Amino acid sequence: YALWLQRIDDIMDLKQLSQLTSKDELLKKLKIDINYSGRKGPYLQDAKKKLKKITKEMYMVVQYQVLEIYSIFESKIYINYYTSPETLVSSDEIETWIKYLDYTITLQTDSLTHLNFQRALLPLAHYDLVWIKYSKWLINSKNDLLGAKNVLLMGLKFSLKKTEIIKLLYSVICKLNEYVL
Amino acid sequence: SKIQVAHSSRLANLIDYKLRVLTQDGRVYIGQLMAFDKHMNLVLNECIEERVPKTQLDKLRPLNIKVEKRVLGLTILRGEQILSTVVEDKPLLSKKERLVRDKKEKKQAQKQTKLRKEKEK
Amino acid sequence: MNGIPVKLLNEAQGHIVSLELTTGATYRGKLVESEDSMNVQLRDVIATEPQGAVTHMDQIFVRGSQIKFIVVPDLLKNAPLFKKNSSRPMPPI
Amino acid sequence: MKLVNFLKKLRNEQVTIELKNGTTVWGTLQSVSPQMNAILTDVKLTLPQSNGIAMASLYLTGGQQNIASLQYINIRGNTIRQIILPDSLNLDSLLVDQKQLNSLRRS
Amino acid sequence: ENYTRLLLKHINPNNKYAINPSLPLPLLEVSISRSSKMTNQAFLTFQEEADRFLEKYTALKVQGRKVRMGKARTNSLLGXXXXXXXXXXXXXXXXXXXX
Amino acid sequence: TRYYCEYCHSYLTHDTLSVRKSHLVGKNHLRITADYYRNKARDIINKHNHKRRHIGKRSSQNETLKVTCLSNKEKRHIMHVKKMNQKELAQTSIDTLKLLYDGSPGYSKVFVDANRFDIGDLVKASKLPQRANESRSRDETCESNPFPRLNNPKKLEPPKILSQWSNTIPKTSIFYS
Amino acid sequence: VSTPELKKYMDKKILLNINGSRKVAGILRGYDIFLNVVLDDAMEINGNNHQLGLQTVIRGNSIISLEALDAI
RNA sequence: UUUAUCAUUGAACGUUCAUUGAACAUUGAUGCAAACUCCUUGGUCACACACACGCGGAAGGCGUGUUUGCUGACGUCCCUUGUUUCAAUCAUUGGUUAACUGAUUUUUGGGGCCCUUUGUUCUUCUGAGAAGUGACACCAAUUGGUGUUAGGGGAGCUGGGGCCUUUCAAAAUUUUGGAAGGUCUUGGUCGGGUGGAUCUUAUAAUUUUUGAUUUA
Ligand SMILES: [Zn+2]
Repeated sequence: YALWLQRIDDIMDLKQLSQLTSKDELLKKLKIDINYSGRKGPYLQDAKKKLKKITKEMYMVVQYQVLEIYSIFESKIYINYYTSPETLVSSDEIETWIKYLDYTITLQTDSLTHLNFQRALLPLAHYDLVWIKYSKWLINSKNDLLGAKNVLLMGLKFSLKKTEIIKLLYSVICKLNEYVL
Repeated sequence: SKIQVAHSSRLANLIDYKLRVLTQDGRVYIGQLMAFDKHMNLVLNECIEERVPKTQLDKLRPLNIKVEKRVLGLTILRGEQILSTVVEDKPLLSKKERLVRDKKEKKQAQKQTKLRKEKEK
Repeated sequence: MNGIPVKLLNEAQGHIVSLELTTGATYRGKLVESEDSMNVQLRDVIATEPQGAVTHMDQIFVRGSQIKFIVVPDLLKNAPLFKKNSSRPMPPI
Repeated sequence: MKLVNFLKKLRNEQVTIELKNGTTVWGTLQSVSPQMNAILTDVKLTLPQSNGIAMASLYLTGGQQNIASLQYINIRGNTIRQIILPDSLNLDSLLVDQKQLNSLRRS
Repeated sequence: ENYTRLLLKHINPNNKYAINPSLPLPLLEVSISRSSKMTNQAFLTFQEEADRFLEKYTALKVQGRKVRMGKARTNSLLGXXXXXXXXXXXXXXXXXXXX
Repeated sequence: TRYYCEYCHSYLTHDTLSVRKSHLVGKNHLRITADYYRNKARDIINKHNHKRRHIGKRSSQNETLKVTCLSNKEKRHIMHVKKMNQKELAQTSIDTLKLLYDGSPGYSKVFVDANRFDIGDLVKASKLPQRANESRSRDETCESNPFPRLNNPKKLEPPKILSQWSNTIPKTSIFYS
Repeated sequence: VSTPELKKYMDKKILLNINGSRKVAGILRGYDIFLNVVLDDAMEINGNNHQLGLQTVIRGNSIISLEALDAI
């Protein structure tokens, strides 16, 4: 935002608000002409100050979202980095992770939730909490029902308590009707 | 290009002009010469280097020619592997402007020497 | 002595240059030390063969008379070598 | 004894120049350098029947639209292969070489 | 013949303006004069096919602003050569001009 | 013969390779050097464009808007604030992944800046001569830090916020620490 | 006039590319003001290998470039 | 449209598969265009908007004149800087018979254009005014470095060109040359082991100019 506020401050020839955003939607929603037969000094200054209100409200929305993400979840996540399947992870840590997985599910921005399941899957890697959480997520909400088989294989591929994941893997593939598998 | 290059000018008079110097390979360098030497090592500001490809060369034979340009910017080309240079654009600032600029540069230089004489005291 | 361009090449020491060679190879990397005879020594060199491959030398020393050109960084556009009028502070005695 | 001085007696004279490449050049000499960097205004230059490098070096010099008509070409000395003088010019006048004369009187 | 107006008199002296008008109108006579009275005005002269091409016009100039067409008040000299005596007419016009 | 150093505005009485190397490595030369290059860039950024702005020749100009000038002290103050802020935005990088992967098995080969093998021999060779008076390296394994939350690490740092819009935050966070 | 700065490569295995495809690997025993190069244990690498005798010296015209195969 | 490794061994009918060893990119690459959008520059001048067959800009060529045989370093005053136009008032000066006309300056007001002068303007300060012409601006650690100190107009003086008048000389009323005055236009306000530039000579032998880039 500092880069882009600085960038709004630098623009001065008033024809490159076209390359800022689309000309028509700059007219209809925000009421600035790019073609203007006037002195164009106060017009540009009003233009810049009018655009700073739009960037306020965008900064409000995304600042509220990030202050939420931080204060609820990332203030309680300390370890991100997958040390060595010997090492253990705190209970309050797991308590944050599963809520964060739960949190992103509601956003439905799929790239973010693929990323956050895969991302929590780094230091959680093989506890069979997050893998089962994924598979029961994909079967329930997104409904691919074969991607859950796939990730479920990939966490049979390491999760030291393999019991629950082998049972859930059985059930998923019985639904899949891949019986020869 | 109707540029009408100075009929009695050589390299030192050609300074800050936009050149189109051509090499042994047949590559062309385009840019402001800012300096030369005895061996014709040129610098070339904001230089772009253009080839023709081997395939477009067929169309060049006895027309629109997809020259391939890479952008070399401030380069400093050598006098061994060139062929010949011509002039493509005149410089930005005209002869009066270059002349007044050189006057200001000389006045500032004399002033800096006065400041050296002052600090030496 | 030198003249302006090889003085510039003496100036751009330790900064990311790119060399074409006469073979078509364009080495690129930090410039350890140039000489007056344009033999230039380079470090962290990433090389483009004529065939189209790319490799990574650590420590190259390309001879001057097979340089096609050299590209220095942009800022040396503004260099005190180019100043046409800078007067000499009383040469030594 | 060098013969570049001969060419230095040839400002504002209209020659052709054939290059080591094969480029042929038509247009007056404005000067010539010590090591024969010959600068030439009012060029039109031609390539006889072909060399692909010379084809590129011809087209790319602007104003091609294979006679290329150019206002001003500096040509490097080690590119000039041979240079055809006008036949109107008298060689008996030029080769006298006042420097070589003075050196004969210097001996 | 047809005379066109607002045709950007600072384009060229003689022949490059005849090239720039023929390029944006991509004719056997394009008379343009450097005198101060006829400045932004020109006259092209092909007569019935030229009347058809004048009836085809919406034409803007290569320097910019739109050109207005109009029919010639008398003729061009090339029309009088097409209708061809004429040398005596040129002599009489020159004698009126020097008068 | 004489090698004029344009930065130092001094001479070298007879050019040779060794006095050139020893001068170009010299700290006086590097200081005047760095001053000059910074100086040319701050001149070119400071220098106003001032184009010709060829004004064309032209009913619908009925609306009139008020310009906003400032005081000369107010001008100089806001320009100084913008100078400091440009200088911040250019210099600042983002740490995070250093502070994120602090405990990692191979953090101390990869992010510790000259154990990377690729840029690695540089920072040993780019080390200056240390003639005046007065590393977490590859030895680190997994069993160095077994359990990172035993010995307390500092929390993840709270994200940064524009002070221009610091007044418009959510007042009263849910869930006090 | 100036003798080249191959002093860092004084005993380290270098790889000349000679001429455009010749690639010779040796140890830099010597250099003169022309980059004529005395190599020891030259072992010409074709992309097959061929050894080149005990000592060798290579023309500083033919030499295009050289890489330090040994660490410095 | 084309292309996306080789070698050895085994098996099946040159191909396919498997194993072993060695060494960017297909959404590319190449060709053909076509369209949209965007970018930077320019006298968007002055005049005029009409029926022929203008000054100051920018780049080059030619001519004349001056000066020097390389160059430069080392050992004026005043007004204004948003501009332009119109009316009124007042002052001065000239002419004609206190009146009139013209010019200039000051003030007030209106109209147009412009304020991207983007920091609302050569620098600083104040919200157009005030001050100045070593100072200011700024980056590093008082020191060091870079940039800026402007633009326009008028006068004095000086340089050049053009015209006119007078005088003197020469040649056969005319031509040429010199001087002076007036008018117009444009411009300005001696030394040195010093360095730099150009050209010679080392220097036609591997590093740029005395050839290994017409691919045979
Ligand atoms: Zn220095």
